[PDB]
Amino acid sequence: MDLTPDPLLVQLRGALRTALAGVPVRSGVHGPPVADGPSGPAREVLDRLGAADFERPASAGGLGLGLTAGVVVAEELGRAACGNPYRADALAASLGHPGGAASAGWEALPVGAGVTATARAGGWDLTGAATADGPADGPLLVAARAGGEPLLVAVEPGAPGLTAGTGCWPQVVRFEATPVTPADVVGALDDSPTGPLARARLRQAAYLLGVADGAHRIAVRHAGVRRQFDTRLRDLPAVAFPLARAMVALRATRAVVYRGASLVDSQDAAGTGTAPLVALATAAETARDVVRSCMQACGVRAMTDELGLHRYFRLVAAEAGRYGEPAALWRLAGAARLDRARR
Amino acid sequence: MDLTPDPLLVQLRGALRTALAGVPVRSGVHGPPVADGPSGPAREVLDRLGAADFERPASAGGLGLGLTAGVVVAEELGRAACGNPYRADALAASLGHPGGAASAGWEALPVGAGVTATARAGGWDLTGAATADGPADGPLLVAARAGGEPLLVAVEPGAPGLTAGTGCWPQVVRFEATPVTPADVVGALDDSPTGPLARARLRQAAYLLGVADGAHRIAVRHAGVRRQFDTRLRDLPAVAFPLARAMVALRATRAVVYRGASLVDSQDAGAGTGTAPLVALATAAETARDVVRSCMQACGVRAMTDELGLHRYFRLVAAEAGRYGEPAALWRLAGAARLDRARRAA
Amino acid sequence: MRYGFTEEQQRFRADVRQALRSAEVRAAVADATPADGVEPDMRTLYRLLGKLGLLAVHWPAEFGGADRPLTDAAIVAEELVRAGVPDTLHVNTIQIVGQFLLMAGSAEQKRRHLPALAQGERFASVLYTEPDAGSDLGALRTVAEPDGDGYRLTGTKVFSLKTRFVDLGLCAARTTPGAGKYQGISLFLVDLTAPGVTVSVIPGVSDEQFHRVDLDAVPVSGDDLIGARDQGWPLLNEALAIERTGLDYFLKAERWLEAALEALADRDPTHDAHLEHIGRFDGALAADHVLAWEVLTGLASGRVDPVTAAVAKYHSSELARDVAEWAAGVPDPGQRADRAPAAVVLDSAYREAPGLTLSAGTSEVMLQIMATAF
Amino acid sequence: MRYGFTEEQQRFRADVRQALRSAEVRAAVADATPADGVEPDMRTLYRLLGKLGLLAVHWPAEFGGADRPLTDAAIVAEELVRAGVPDTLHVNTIQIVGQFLLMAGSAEQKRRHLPALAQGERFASVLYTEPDAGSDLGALRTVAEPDGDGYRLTGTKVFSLKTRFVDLGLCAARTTPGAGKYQGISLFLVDLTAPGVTVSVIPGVSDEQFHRVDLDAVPVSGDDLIGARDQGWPLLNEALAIERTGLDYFLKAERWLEAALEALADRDPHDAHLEHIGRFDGALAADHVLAWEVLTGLASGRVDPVTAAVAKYHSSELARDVAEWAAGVPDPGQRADRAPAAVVLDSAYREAPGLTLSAGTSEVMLQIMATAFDSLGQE
Ligand SMILES: Cc1cc2nc3c(=O)[nH]c(=O)nc-3n(C[C@H](O)[C@H](O)[C@H](O)COP(=O)(O)OP(=O)(O)OC[C@H]3O[C@@H](n4cnc5c(N)ncnc54)[C@H](O)[C@@H]3O)c2cc1C
Ligand SMILES: Cc1cc2nc3c(=O)[nH]c(=O)nc-3n(C[C@H](O)[C@H](O)[C@H](O)COP(=O)(O)OP(=O)(O)OC[C@H]3O[C@@H](n4cnc5c(N)ncnc54)[C@H](O)[C@@H]3O)c2cc1C
Repeated sequence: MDLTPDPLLVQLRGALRTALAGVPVRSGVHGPPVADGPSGPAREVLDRLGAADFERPASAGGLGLGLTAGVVVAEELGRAACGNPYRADALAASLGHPGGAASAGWEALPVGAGVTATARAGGWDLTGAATADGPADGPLLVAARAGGEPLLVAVEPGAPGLTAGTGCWPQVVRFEATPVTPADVVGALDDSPTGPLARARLRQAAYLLGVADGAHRIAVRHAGVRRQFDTRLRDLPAVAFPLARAMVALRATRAVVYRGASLVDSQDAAGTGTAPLVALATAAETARDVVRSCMQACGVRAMTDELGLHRYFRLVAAEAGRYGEPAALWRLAGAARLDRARR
Repeated sequence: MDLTPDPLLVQLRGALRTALAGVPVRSGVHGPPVADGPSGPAREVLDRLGAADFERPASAGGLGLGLTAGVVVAEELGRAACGNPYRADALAASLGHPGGAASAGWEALPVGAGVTATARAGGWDLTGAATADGPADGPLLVAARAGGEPLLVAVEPGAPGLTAGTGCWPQVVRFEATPVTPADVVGALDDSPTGPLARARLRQAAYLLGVADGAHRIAVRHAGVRRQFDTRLRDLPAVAFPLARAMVALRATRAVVYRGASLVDSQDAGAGTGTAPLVALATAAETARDVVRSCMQACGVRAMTDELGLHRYFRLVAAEAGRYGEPAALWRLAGAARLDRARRAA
Repeated sequence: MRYGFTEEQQRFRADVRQALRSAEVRAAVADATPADGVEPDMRTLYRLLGKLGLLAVHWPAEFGGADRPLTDAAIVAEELVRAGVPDTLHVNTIQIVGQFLLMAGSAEQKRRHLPALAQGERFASVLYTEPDAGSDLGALRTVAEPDGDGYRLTGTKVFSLKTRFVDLGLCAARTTPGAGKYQGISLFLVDLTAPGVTVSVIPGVSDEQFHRVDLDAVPVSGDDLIGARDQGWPLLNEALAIERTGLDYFLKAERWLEAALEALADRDPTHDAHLEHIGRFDGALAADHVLAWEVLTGLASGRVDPVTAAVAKYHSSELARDVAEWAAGVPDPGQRADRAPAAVVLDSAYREAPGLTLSAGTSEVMLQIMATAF
Repeated sequence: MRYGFTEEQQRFRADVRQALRSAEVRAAVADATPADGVEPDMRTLYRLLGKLGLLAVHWPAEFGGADRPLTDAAIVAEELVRAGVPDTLHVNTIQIVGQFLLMAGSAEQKRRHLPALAQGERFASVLYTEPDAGSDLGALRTVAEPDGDGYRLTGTKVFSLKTRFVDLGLCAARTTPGAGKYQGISLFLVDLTAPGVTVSVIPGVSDEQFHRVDLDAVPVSGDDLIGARDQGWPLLNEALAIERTGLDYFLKAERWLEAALEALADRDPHDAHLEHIGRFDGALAADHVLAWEVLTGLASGRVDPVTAAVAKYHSSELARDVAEWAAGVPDPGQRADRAPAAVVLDSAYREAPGLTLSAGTSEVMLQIMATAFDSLGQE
């Protein structure tokens, strides 16, 4: 199992990290910690570097770095805490849909169950509420469930029965008998190992890996400067040990996130089916556990703008469960694994 | 609420503690860590102090000390690591049944699911397997389930279809269509707040509290004598902090176990009364696992040998933490009761 | 051992519950509850509570109390939080600053300063932490240079709560500097209007904001030095030890678990996935309630067991943090959009949670105290 | 990067797998598996593994190896445990004592000692820990006082595994007492048959027992002090860091998770277990990658203590968590029937406490990780 580094990804990451270090970070301690949606302040950096063509393969005139490039982009966006202007477009692009839409509804499991599509009259209607990753009054891509079938549905703004929950963060969209046709179905969201859903989960897992890594960096540095009882905080075992444990989880998360992207790219070019679930569920738990520990290690300053941790703290609140609760993702992964042990 | 110690019980604990310290402990590192069952080596000391009469009311000829005294006995039995000759005869006595049998089948939730009783003409037929708390080849008290009704069945030592697995510990009983009659039913095992099951759960919670407590006692003591890098183990934050966390869990467990025992006793004399036995059992099962893992790490390799005596509590928690059901499963039962109370409030 | 309350206690408790549920108090509570990063003025609410005699029932009558036992004041504290009252001001004014004055103040200072606190007309913050002295409080640098009979005060206090709404500050200062780390420390009750005081806000992720307090030769009367001069370090930790019960965190965890159950029950049914957590948290809540009252029963008898207090603080604050983290994921997207009342309190709970294991002694300090029982 | 293995690596794996699935091997594996507190003799199995040339495929051919890359020996180690081979004798003899003579031994000592190890004819164990020297290994008081060009060793070594079955003991001794804590220390390859050696068992809850080794003026030839005299302390640390991969714990966790799935699968329909199965299978996936991350680097001369400590910690802790959970999975009938899964998981529970203590404790792994926080090349 060769794990030595690839130059092409190394350049990509270096160019993202340098470019994103310029992006201005939102200065509040309340309200949204980032500007989300396809048109955030990091959108400019991504466009310059041609992020639209990263996952594009050798065929059809694309860079040819596969999902792994998408995972690298998402990790650096999370690390910078500058917002994610990439995930919604990259989901749309993987299905041939035009950009510009917020995506919503991934938090429910089974996939799409927060917005149910009922066959009624001579039609179908969407009913439920969903969390959005972008502006809730714009166009939407909704994970919806029709008769047990998980589907991604395009909804144009101002549609009947659609109300936008603006002002809470993340934003929320509500559907009261919002009508849809089979023409609005952008694609299916099944568990195929290389489908749009699996790619979407690995991008989100990489984002959570970035957010968690970014918070750890702050705590490790602040524990190196701050002194109490004439010792660096980092020389206190009750501080160093939790930061070290957070390091293990970050490296364990890196391992399954990149393994997941590599398996997907190998299939485009055994335990393959649950790799996206695995990557997302351990990243969501890792982000939650790393952030708790970082807040405690940095004391009351972690809750104030003296540090910068408050941005990652607010992000983990909204992002750790955006694509499903870890406990539920694990049960899906465990069911699949127990299936294999039965046949 | 007032939580000053009861003087009658402080004496009762002191008397149990010193008399149980006179019972030799099993000397091996392999095999069963205790000899339990109704007549193991600590039966004499319990008989001498009249423990079999602690719970029965004064009007019935008992000492009227209640389930709280039963909990003290069980905790002190767990701390001693001398085996448990109380639990099965207390369960039987709470149902008007004479003693001497091993109790089995508690590990299955819902109650009795590991031994299903299917209706026959003159009774039922039992099929399943079950963990026993005593000799699997003796008389038995089996938690079984007839059509969703949980019941306790008395089974004679050589009943047909009854196989005793005495190789393992804790020992196991298997039934292959073993036949029982309505006369063999010792009593129902319903979810009633002061019912036999609820008392049996509280006794098991107390036993786990004593086991964890005994284990923690020896790790704290060892951490005070063992030195590395010229400091006491207890003076190294990486050892002392896990030992201090275990103490928190032990105190939390003591709180719910004695709250539960006192609430059962209250209703026997006179919000969430129904779930208290589950709360106590589930906290004590998780506390015992978490405490013992921490004690083993804090004492190093010696924890694994007869240099310390931790190994007896270690094997005890392996068997006892789930003998009355998995904690997550107990917690879900507690959770549904709480959520149902919340659905009613709205 | 009585796990429960007497009939006399529950008659008291239900009267206090009724007093807290009049239309006037409910209106004041609603205008005063912090949410969405906002921290409203609650002085009008606290005056209503003072007028009803509920702020310091355990204090002597001569100071505005009712001479009830400490356990009657815990009943009141529990019912305050259960009625929606934001309790940070009560904890800081009555349970810390007021308690210190009763414990270490002269009969004059108690007369001159305590009655207004018991009536809800004046309030006090706690000014110990300094930029270089958090856990290591003995590294404080604020100096109290004598000035005739009085003193002037120079230093910086940071991370206090409610300070821009309060009138007094309990301040730790070096009266005799250079006499050692834990020597020559004194406690002063500082008027926050006095010259040279500069209160300002450090933004905090939580609803209630932190504060920086600036003392530039702040003049303080000699009668405003509470307790024996230069004996502040042993006095200060004696007082912190008495205030440690865990009850304040118990009631947060209770409020938050009940809010999550309400959110769950306000949405159509079995909720199988939440059942284990609801069970464990309810069980740990019951353990935590007993651990808190284990401290109060001891305090009421006049024995201060610092290990027991440290156990209760650790268990309740870690429990409250765990409940806040899990409960914040329970409201559905529709409930967040519509601002269901439980979604609002749970959003606040999440952003409060990090601080619980840090205030009034960190989790790590509690474990250190606990390690002395070995 | 490339997750997964070369087609050439998969072909070599399949031949190892087939070689370990013969009647001769499976019969011997059955006879040598520790279970129920009994630790059987393994010498016959390991003779047979040496005959098959599987014990040290990456050693030089002069010394019994087959001149293969280190990653090829990792593939063998994987398939040895997946075929039931008890591996502690292999880890102590080939992966610790054997690796250390390769790294620090002369031609004279390499040639006299290595071949019988590669053939499974001779075995060694590690004699470092003393009654007053566990974590604080520099507190060791064993003394090697000179005797001509040889030495006489007096001390007490405790908590080694397999010792009453082995021939050689890698023993740390002070060749110069009074030289300061971490100075004056040398390593000896002690012949455990020599006069003055008394080996006895310290009973432990695990299947495999601990040992006490008493050394009373035991003679040690001068050509058996391996490495530079008195430079023993650095050599032990270098050897330990090179040894640390997490592969051995990864394989215990994989065995135990698979035993628990076997137990569950052979039983009526488990919503309780699904989450544990999921998290444990994902953490195993992460742990396989971390382990092979350190082997890849070791294969390329790169030594990196922090990544090796991460892998050791993650894998040992996971194996403990898997053993604790999975011990409750077999139901009472399976325990009564001695379902092989139940036997394996009963062993696993009693083994688990040692994993976060052997070859560096979990606390020392965290200390090594904090080392990264003071490095400028952190990111
Ligand atoms: C909600 C809240 C309210 C507060 N209110 C007030 C107030 O009213 N008045 C006031 O004066 N102050 C107040 N404070 C400040 C508070 O007392 C400090 O946060 C606290 O003393 C710890 O300081 P710190 O946050 O700087 O942590 P640091 O001292 O920087 O410590 C950082 C981390 O290291 C750990 N640590 C530190 N030393 C050790 C050690 N020796 N061993 C092991 N671990 C150690 C700590 O536990 C913490 O996790 C408040 C804080 C909070 C969070
Ligand atoms: C399965 C197994 C196999 C072994 N095989 C061998 C062998 O072949 N040869 C051999 O020589 N030895 C062997 N050992 C011994 C092993 O190396 C020792 O267990 C270990 O080196 C020292 O731990 P200890 O048990 O003495 O614990 P202690 O040193 O007493 O430590 C007690 C606890 O405190 C922690 N601790 C100690 N010091 C510190 C510190 N400064 N900071 C933080 N935490 C600290 C430890 O991590 C541990 O958790 C084996 C042990 C085990 C479990």
